[PDB]
Parts: sequence; C-alpha cells; structure tokens
Amino acid sequence: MLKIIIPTTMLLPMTWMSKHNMIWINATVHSLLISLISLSLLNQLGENSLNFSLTFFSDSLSAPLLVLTTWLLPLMLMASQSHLSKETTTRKKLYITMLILLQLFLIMTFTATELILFYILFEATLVPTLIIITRWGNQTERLNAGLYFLFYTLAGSLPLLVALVYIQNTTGSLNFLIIHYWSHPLSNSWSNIFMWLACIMAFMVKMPLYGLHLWLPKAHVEAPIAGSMVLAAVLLKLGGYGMMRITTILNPLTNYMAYPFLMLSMWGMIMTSSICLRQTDLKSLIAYSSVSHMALVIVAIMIQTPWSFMGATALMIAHGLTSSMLFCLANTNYERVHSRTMILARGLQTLLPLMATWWLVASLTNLALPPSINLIGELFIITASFSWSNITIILMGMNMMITALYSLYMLITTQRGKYTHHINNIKPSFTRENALMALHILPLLLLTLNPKMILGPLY
Amino acid sequence: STFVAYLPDYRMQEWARREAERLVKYREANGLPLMESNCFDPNKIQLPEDED
Amino acid sequence: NVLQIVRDHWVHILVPVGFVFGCYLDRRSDEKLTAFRNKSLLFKRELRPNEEVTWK
Amino acid sequence: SDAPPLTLEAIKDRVLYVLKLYDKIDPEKLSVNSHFMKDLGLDSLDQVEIIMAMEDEFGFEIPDIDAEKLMCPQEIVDYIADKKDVYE
Amino acid sequence: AFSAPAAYLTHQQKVLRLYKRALRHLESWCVHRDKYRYFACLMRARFDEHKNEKDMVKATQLLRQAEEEFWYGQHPQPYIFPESPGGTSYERYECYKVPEWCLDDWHPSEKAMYPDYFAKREQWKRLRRESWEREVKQLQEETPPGGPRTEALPPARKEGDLPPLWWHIVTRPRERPM
Amino acid sequence: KRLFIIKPSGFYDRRFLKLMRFYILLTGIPVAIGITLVNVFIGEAELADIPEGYVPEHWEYFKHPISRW
Amino acid sequence: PDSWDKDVYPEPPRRTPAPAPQTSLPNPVTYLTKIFDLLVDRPVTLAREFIEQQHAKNRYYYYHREFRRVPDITECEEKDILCMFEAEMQWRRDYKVDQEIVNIIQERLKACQQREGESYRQNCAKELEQFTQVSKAFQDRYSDLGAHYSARKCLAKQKQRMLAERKAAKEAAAA
Ligand SMILES: CCCCCCCCCCCCCCCCC[C@@H](O)O[C@H](CO[C@H](O)CCCCCCCCCCCCCCC)COP(=O)(O)OCC[N+](C)(C)C
Ligand SMILES: CCCCCCCCCCCCCCCCC[C@@H](O)O[C@H](CO[C@H](O)CCCCCCCCCCCCCCC)COP(=O)(O)OCC[N+](C)(C)C
Ligand SMILES: CCCCCCCC/C=C\CCCCCCCC(=O)O[C@H](COC(=O)CCCCCCC/C=C/CCCCCCCC)COP(=O)(O)OCCN
Ligand SMILES: CCCCCCCCCCCC(=O)SCCNC(=O)CCNC(=O)[C@H](O)C(C)(C)COP(=O)(O)O
Repeated sequence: MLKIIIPTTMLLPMTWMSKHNMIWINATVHSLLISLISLSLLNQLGENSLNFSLTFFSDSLSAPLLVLTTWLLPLMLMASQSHLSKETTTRKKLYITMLILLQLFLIMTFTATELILFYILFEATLVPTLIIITRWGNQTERLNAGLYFLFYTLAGSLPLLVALVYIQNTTGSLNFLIIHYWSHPLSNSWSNIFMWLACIMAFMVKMPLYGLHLWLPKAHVEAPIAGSMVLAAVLLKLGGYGMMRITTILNPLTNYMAYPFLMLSMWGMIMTSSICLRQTDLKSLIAYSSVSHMALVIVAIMIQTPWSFMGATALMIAHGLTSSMLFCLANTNYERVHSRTMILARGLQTLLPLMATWWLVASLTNLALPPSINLIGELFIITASFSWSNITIILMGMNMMITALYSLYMLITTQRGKYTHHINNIKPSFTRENALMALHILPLLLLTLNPKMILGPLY
Repeated sequence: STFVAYLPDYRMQEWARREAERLVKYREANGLPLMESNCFDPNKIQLPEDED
Repeated sequence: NVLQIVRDHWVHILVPVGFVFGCYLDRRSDEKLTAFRNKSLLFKRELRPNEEVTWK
Repeated sequence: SDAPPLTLEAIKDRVLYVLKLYDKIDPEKLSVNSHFMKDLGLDSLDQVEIIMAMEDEFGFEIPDIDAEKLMCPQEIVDYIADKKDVYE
Repeated sequence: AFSAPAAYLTHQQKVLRLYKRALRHLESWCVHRDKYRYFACLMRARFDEHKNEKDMVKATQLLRQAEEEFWYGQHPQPYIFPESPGGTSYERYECYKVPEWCLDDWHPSEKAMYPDYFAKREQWKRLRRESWEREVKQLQEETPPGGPRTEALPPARKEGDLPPLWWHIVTRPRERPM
Repeated sequence: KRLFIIKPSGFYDRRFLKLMRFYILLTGIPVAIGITLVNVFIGEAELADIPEGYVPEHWEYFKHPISRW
Repeated sequence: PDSWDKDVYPEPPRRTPAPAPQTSLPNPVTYLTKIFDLLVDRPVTLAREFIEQQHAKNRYYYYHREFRRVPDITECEEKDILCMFEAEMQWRRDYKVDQEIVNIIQERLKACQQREGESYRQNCAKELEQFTQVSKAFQDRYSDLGAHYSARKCLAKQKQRMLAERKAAKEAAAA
C-alpha cells in the first residue's frame, strides 16, 4: 500500500519545487500516473481481503473508492486552473497542496485496518476541505457554510470517538479482522441502544441523512468547483463505507434500531426530489439530488442484505462520477455568465452543441438509464427493499418519477428554448472543458462492461 | 481498461464452476442428493442433552 | 546542453522514486510477517530440492 | 424544394388583386397609395375585412395592434415585405 | 408586434377586435366558404344595427353582452394560422436563429472562408460605432425630463443620422434562418 | 440564391473531437493488433491434470496468456 | 462437443425428421442454405483451420487448483483465531461451490423449458423437482444469514433448526 501513499506524498515537494508555469502540467501528469498505479488494486481474492500489513488492507469495497479518489484528483486540477489564473504562484501551490493532502487522507482512510486510525483520518479530511471552502469560495456565505460543515460533522463524530474507545476497552481490540471474527450479538438494553446511536450518527450525518442534511447545500454551493467535486464524489461516501464497516458488530439490534432512519431516508428522498423541482439555483439542485441518492444508499445499508450492499456500492461509485460531471457542467456556465441562476442563460444548445451533448449524457446518467451502473445499483437496492417489504415499491417508483422529472427539467431549462438576447459573452467551449467532461463520462460507460469491479465484497 | 479486462481470475469463479461440475457429477452418478440441508456434519455437533 | 534542462526538470523523478521506494518498503513489510510461511494446514507443502522458501 | 422566394412586385400585385376583387372599391379608382378611409370612403369594418382578406391571401395573421394602421395598399405591402424578410 | 402599445384600448378598438374574433370563430364554425360568407354578412348586418349609437352607456352594455355571447358560443378548437402563437409551427424555427455577435468568435480559419461577407460586416460595425453616440444624444434631447411616457422611438432628423436603437431591429437573424 | 448562414463556431468542438479520437486510436490500435496477434499465434491454454510429484506456479492456474503474464 | 461433460449438461438424443416434399415447387430455404454454406461456412471453417494450425504449434497447459480439507468451524475452540480463519475460508469456498451448483441446476431447467416447446409443463418435471430439492437445501443452508454472514452464523442457524426438529420428533414419539 506504500506504493500508492509514497508517490502521493512526493506530489507535495514536486509541486513546491516546480516553476511558476509548470505546476498544473506536472501535478496533472503525476496524478494521472498515480491513478494508473492505484488501478492495480482491483485484483481481489474473493474469500478474504488483501492484507498488505498490520496497518493497511484492501477490500473489494475499498478498491473502487480508492481508484475513484485517485482519478478524481486530476479532474479537480483540470477544473481548478481556469478560475485560479490570476492567483499568485504561492497561493496556487497552497491550493494544490490542499488537494494533495485531501487525497492522502482519503487514500489512507479507506485502507486502515483499525477503527481509531480510520476515525483520525476521517476527521483529518475536514481541515483541507474547510480551508478550501473558506479561502477560495466566491461568495460571502462561504464562512457560514464552512461553520455548518464543520460543526454538523463534529457533533456526530465525537460520540463515535467515545463509543470506539469504550468498545476497545470492553473487547480488547478495534482491528477490523478481530472485530469481525469475534463478533457477539448486542443485547436489547438502553446502554446498547446508545452505543448503536453513537456508532451510527456520525456516518448518518456524513451521508447526509434527511433532517441532518442542511450543511450540504451550503457547503456544496458555496465551495469552489474542486471543493464541490470532492464533496459530492468522495466525501459523501465516507459515511457509507463507515456504516458497512461498523454494522458488523451492531447485530441484532439494527433489526429495529433502523426503523426511524429508514422512514427518514425514504420520505426525505421523496422530499428532496420534490425540492429539486422548485430550485432557482443550479448547484442547489445537484446538491439535493445528491441528498436523494445518498438517502437511497442509507436505506440499502440499513436493510443489511448482500444485494443491498452490492447496489449501495454501485450507486456510490456512479453517483460520485455523475455528480462531479454535473458540478463541472454547471461551473462552465457559471464561468461564462458569472451567475448561478438557472433561467439567466437559456437555449445554450444553439450556442454550445457539444456541451449540450455532455449535458444530455449527464442528465441521462443522473436518471439512471439502463444499462448504466446507476440503475444497476438503484435496481439492486429496490429489489432488496422489496424483499424487505413489498410496500417500498410505491416510494421507489415515486422517487424514480420525480428524479426523471427534475433531471429533464434542468436539461430543458438550461439547454432548450431560445437564447437570452442581452447575454453576448458566451465563447466557444475550450478543449479543457470538453476533455474534463469526456474524462468524467467515459469511465462511467466503460464500467458497464465490467460491473463486478464496483459491486463490492458481497459479489 | 485492457489491464482490468485481462485481470487474472483470482476471484475463483472458473475454479468454483469446475468444482461444482465435479461435485454434481459425483453426486448424481451415485444417486446422492445434490445438496444437504445441513452445512456441517451432525456427528461433530453436541447439542444440549435435554430440551425440557 | 543538459545542465539547464536537468536543473529545470529534475522534479519529474520524485514520484517514480517514491513509487519504487514504496514497493521496496512493501516488500520489507512483507518480510516481517513470515511466521506462518509453509505452516498453514491448507497450504503446507514439501519444498522443492533447490528452493529455500515458498514465498518471499 | 419549397415555394420560390417572395418578391415585392408579387406582393404588390397580389394585394392589388385582392383589393380589385372587393366590391366596394372601383377597379379603375384603386391605386397602391389610395387611402382606404379618405379616398375610397370606407369605414373601420371594411378595413378589418380587408385585413382578414389579406391574412387569408398570404396565409399568416397580422396582429390587431399593427393592422389598425394599414390604411393604404402600400403600407400592407411594406408590412408583408418586412415580416417575411423580402428585400427585393 | 412592431407598434408601441397605448395605455389603454378605446371602445372603438375593442369593438373592432370583437368583430374580428367573432368573424374568425364563425369561420371556424362555418367550414365552407359560401355558408361562411352568408353568415358573415349576417354578422356584419347585426353588427351595423347599432353602428350610430350615441349613448356610450348602452353601447358599453351592448359590447359586454356581445362579449358574453361570443364567450358562450366560441369555437373550442378555432382555426389558427401555423405561425401564430397557437399554431402548429409557432416557434419551430427558433432553434435555427443564431445571434450575429457569434460571428466575432469564429476562428480565423473559418473567416478565411467568406471574406467579402466579413469585410461588409466590418463596414456595418464601423457604421454602428460611429452612429451610437449621435443616437444617444438624440434620445436624450427628444425625451421629457420625467422619463419617456410611451415605448415610441423617434426617427432620424439630421443628414447622416440613423434612427436611435436600430442595431437589434435591423440585424434580426431571419424568419427562416436556415 | 445562396445566403450566408449565421452559425456558432464549430472549429473548436471539431478540433477537440479530432484530438480525442487521435489519441484514443494512437494508443488503442496497437493494443487491438497485439491482442489479435496473441490470440491467433499464442492461444489459450488447455486443461490438464497435475503430473505426479509436480507443483505448478501460481500463474499456471489461468488459461489466457495475457492474464497469465 | 466433447469440451463440456455431457453428464453435468445432458440433453435428449435430438430426434429430427427427414424431409418429405409434397410439391414440385422448389424449396427456397434449401437453396438459401446452400448459398449460406458455400459463402459463409467454408471461409469461416478455413480461417478456423488456419487458426488451429497456428495454435497447435504452441501448446501449453493450465491446471485446476486443488484445496485440502481443513477442519471446519465446529471443531475450533472459542478464541482460536487461526483455526477460525481457516474454517471461515473453507466455508466461503463451499458457499461459492454451492452457488455454482444451483447455477448449473438452473441452467438445466432453462434449457429444458426452451427445448421442450409446447410440452415443457410435462417434459420438464424432473428438472423442476431437481431444482426444488437443491433450492430447499440451499435455502436451509444459507438463507436469512444476511450481510456480514459467517460460518458461525450458519452453524447457529443449523443448530436452531436441529433443536426444532429434535423437539418435534420427541413430541411426535409421545403420540
Ligand atoms: C432530524 C433527524 C435527527 C436524527 C434522528 C435520530 C433518531 C433517534 C431515535 C432512536 C430510535 C428508537 C430509540 C430506542 C428504541 C425504542 C424507544 C422506546 O420508545 O421504545 C419503548 C421503550 O419504552 C419507553 O418508551 C421508554 C422510552 C421513553 C422515553 C424516551 C423519550 C422519547 C420522546 C421523543 C424525544 C425526541 C428524541 C430525538 C431528539 C432530536 C419500548 O418498550 P420496552 O420494551 O419496555 O423498552 C425496550 C428497552 N429495554 C429493553 C431496555 C427495556
Ligand atoms: C464519438 C464517436 C462515437 C462513435 C464511434 C463508436 C465506436 C464503437 C463504440 C462501441 C464499442 C462497443 C464495445 C463493446 C465491448 C467490447 C469489448 C468488451 O467485450 O470487453 C469488456 C472489457 O471491459 C473492461 O473489462 C471493463 C472496463 C474497465 C474500466 C476501467 C477504466 C479505467 C479507470 C479510469 C478511472 C475510473 C474512475 C472510477 C473507478 C471506480 C468486457 O470484457 P469481458 O467480456 O469480461 O472479457 C472476456 C474475455 N476476457 C475476460 C479474457 C477479457
Ligand atoms: C450533528 C447532529 C448529530 C447528533 C448525533 C448525536 C447522537 C450520538 C449518540 C449518543 C451520544 C452518547 C453515546 C455515549 C457513548 C456510548 C458508550 C456506551 O455505550 O456506554 C453506555 C453509557 O450510556 C450512556 O451514558 C448514554 C447516556 C446519554 C448521555 C448524553 C445524552 C445526550 C442526548 C442523547 C440522545 C441523543 C442521541 C441521538 C440524537 C441524534 C441527533 C439528533 C453504557 O455504559 P455503562 O455505564 O458501562 O453501562 C453498562 C454497565 N452498567
Ligand atoms: C362564431 C361565434 C361568434 C359570435 C359572438 C357574438 C358576436 C357579437 C354580436 C353583436 C355585436 C354588437 O352588436 S356590438 C355594438 C356596436 N355598437 C357600437 O360600437 C356603437 C358606437 N360605434 C363606434 O364607436 C364605431 O362607429 C365602430 C362601430 C367601432 C366602427 O368604427 P369605424 O367605422 O371608425 O371603423
């Protein structure tokens, strides 16, 4: 695992020793090389995980997330360099350093064998994101957004720390292998109920769960493009990964402790899909769609079936890629017209046809068109829910209908109709933007040929 | 993508198929059931002696 | 002719050297977990006439 | 292909044709610049009927706010030419 | 579409608009030309029955009753011209209309083709740039201090003057731009 | 008679498409040719019993030559 | 062909009728079949012959990996991590093998349904009962274990079923 971590660390002195006009080129090239190297972790053994050492291990769940992070870094660099052109060399190097530190913390988080190290890195991811949002955000609400993002996370995460140290004291270990092999049932008691809550609420708020999701629109809208990319693509999946790791020791309590969370997730996915229908800001719609998809992931994790975990893993990967692509698409238009209002710029298909094609493909993947992996995950989760209870199909179908509705609503509003007359500064699409959209979309379609790479350990 | 497509079958699916073929052939060649409702041998299980 | 281009492009070796060093450290870490080499009931084997270890 | 491009001469000839097929107008008396209210002694209802006849002739509707001011054949020809982008 | 609207419609304008709407809906009801002509002359006679009324109150009441009759007896599916706001071809060619400022973003290799067109476009741009200041000055001169009262614009009055605010009216893309 | 058609600039999208196709083909045509040559001249292995007293290498439990390599 | 075992994947003797023409009109399907043969099946056969000639010059083998039988989870003491790990690996391997067995039986059922045509309801009863037996066994073995399954949970499920069956048998013995 050091063969991935050490080059990521080497990215720091390499970008701090580069010339003022070569930082983007060097960082992009070596980030792509690191992603290529990290692609070798997909070879999984089946029966058990790849245990490199006492500190790190790789699973069929961790490997797609690691590859997604390593692949997302170069796309973040490509998206960032346009709006940072006027910045000084030192501040651009600091921004790239923030991105590299975030990547390092993420790659170490997904491979830790022990839960305290996972917690330490999972909290350490906060600082670079907070710095990025509050320093390179564009509006004045970035400060309030950063405060929300920090405190919503910490209020859930601190009880997790207390629960983890208590569990290590009572059991003697927190190593995930020992945790799994020496699992014992949780009795029906108030102490066990509060232990369950302390082990669950941090990952709940990172998803986010409906009712604890208010930080996400603020943080995702007010962050720069790279910050939004990493928030939607990767940082939302930390909660799901933590849930999959932690629910091993929570049985059989989850059988009834999951009822309020399932109810909240289903009704709130309906609510957020409905909210997307009346939104004046283009980024907030994407944020709320992310909330709905993560609510579906929460249901999948809560029901505790192999098909549910497979669908949840597929949906996490697909949602990460699709949300990153949608955020980049919105950012291109924002850079054109310097406003996030959806109806300001209309009929962009007449002026930008290839970008309209990218918009159409992203909208089609957002509504989970077959045989894309988005629908693979969603269908697996829906089938698992149907096995859990036949009445879930009503809510699943309603959510599907509303998702198609607002996806095509966004597409029609932004791309169709007639152009706004007074707006006359819409230049032809750059090679960088088209390449960024292609690099987002092509892995999505290529993953359809080999769906088992992202289905997870339960495959 | 080429590297991922040509990844060696470490997941043991072809091996599992061949093992299943061998087991099925052996079991229906002798009239034995294809699968037992008991995963582990009842002879190595020591249940509590009294149930009442 | 190569002095100046080396001085302005030497940064392109840091990441490959880090990769090589990481592989080397991974092998060293593997070297510390040989307690059960050729000792598992499933994979215990008789050594070949010339081989010294089953894996390294 | 579709119909040949329209020309100013054709528009004027068709307008004069429609107006000469109107009974309340003398064919000899009628002229391109002949005012409807003043020279032909017509009223507003006759102008509305003329506008409707022009719409039926050219297969397109003229809004009431614009049709109110078409008081001579030349104005109708100019309106039709400018709407269908006829420049020669 | 081309004329600046007034603050309100007179009784005469409302009367003519009701006449035209009634005639069009009657034509929708009366498909054939001869029957439509017969009933249109009947409508014209009934309409001229109160042509010379002097009491404005009773004329207004007649107009209201006629509007109620039209609404009750209107055609639910009246004939609409294809390019009209309700027609089947209303906004069909809007996707083919590209604004003229997009031609400035063309690559020089694209402008290598069509050289004379772009030279004439340069001529038009110089004309607009040399007329804009005079247009603004004329608009400032011919405007009351309390702002404009209507949406009407004055014509050119000098030797080499162009009517103010003419660029986006003259440079419409087309009605069939492709 | 011929009139000018006002269109947005198509040079840049076409150039991006040519560049992407060029690089993808530059890297993927040699791979396709190599895969075809390997498949034609070095076929897949065929299942055989393990000979007496012989222990195979770990890569000898797979049949495609590329996967074996 | 002989590539796959015909006992694991059996099929009926494939009875086909002989053509018995009743009219002097020429059969277009036969002429089209001859054209297809001469234009497609011969070049493809020649290309395959050349490919096999090239393959014969380079012959190498790959082997099926054999796994020893290690003690299962029933004969591991409560806190012996190594025996537990090896038993769990063996149990997971057996789970995969059982999944593949069920897959083979399902393939047999599907092939029977397609082959028998309009008489599948009568001529596929044996495949149906085979699938019923294997499905019941697989369900009893592995159903309701949920995610995070293990050999210990399978053993607990088996022991619960054994206790229920023993109680039922004992209460029937007194009847
Ligand atoms: C906006 C989104 C925020 C996040 C949402 C988090 C959801 C947290 C809710 C937790 C789910 C349930 C908690 C415990 C399960 C049962 C609770 C209780 O009502 O059940 C009965 C418990 O009986 C009584 O109801 C006791 C609880 C009454 C006091 C709790 C106050 C509830 C009022 C609601 C306050 C809002 C809480 C959330 C604040 C934000 C069951 O009867 P009994 O079998 O005998 O007791 C079982 C426990 N034993 C085994 C130890 C004996
Ligand atoms: C713009 C112009 C468009 C028009 C031109 C279109 C041209 C034609 C397009 C249509 C092509 C259709 C191709 C259909 C597939 C053919 C090849 C396919 O069969 O191979 C697949 C191979 O797919 C790959 O295995 C999966 C794709 C891997 C994707 C990895 C992307 C690289 C990482 C990038 C970053 C990812 C970030 C997110 C990751 C989580 C499936 O392999 P499989 O049938 O099994 O192999 C059998 C034989 N083997 C096993 C010995 C090989
Ligand atoms: C940003 C919003 C996120 C909010 C999430 C907050 C919820 C976190 C879950 C509860 C936090 C406290 C959990 C305590 C750590 C668990 C350790 C444990 O299990 O110890 C219990 C101790 O249990 C407790 O003490 C829990 C009491 C609660 C203390 C603080 C209460 C604050 C409010 C609690 C309810 C809210 C929690 C869920 C709300 C989610 C957010 C709305 C039993 O230990 P023993 O004493 O040894 O008993 C056995 C031997 N006799
Ligand atoms: C097919 C279904 C449609 C049926 C709906 C019903 C139709 C309506 C039926 C009867 C309508 C009436 O009587 S409506 C009553 C009409 N009476 C008046 O308007 C009195 C004052 N007249 C004037 O102000 C002008 O002379 C003016 C007439 C405007 C002409 O103006 P010009 O000369 O300057 O063009």
